[PDB]
Amino acid sequence: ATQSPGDSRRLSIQRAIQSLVHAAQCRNANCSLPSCQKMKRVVQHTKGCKRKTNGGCPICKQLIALAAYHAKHCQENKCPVPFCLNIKQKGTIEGRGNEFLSPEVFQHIWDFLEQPISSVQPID
Ligand SMILES: [Zn+2]
Ligand SMILES: [Zn+2]
Ligand SMILES: [Zn+2]
Repeated sequence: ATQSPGDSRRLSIQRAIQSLVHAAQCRNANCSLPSCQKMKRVVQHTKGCKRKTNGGCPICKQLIALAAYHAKHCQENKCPVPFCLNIKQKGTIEGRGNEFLSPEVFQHIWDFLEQPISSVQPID
């Protein structure tokens, strides 16, 4: 067509989700992963994101895309991702939430996770 659907986006997204999902459910002494320990820092961002009540930070605003992308395939009793857990309890539209897209900035979050040299200074 003029534009193709986001099917291959899965190969790009699932790579970022392997770390996110695992780190969300990483609450155990037996849990020992490399990417996990790094991901924990990103989890602290939403943990203290008071800005959500004012709008939301770039990380938070961006992560929602992935929460919903995982929710179509994560439909369980106690979903690992804390954001998708809310999607399940609100799965009443099954359209608006699911249908989400973000620009190349989506990749920038995973870059600073390892190289904190930007402070994601929000702008207009
Ligand atoms: Zn872990
Ligand atoms: Zn935030
Ligand atoms: Zn889930």
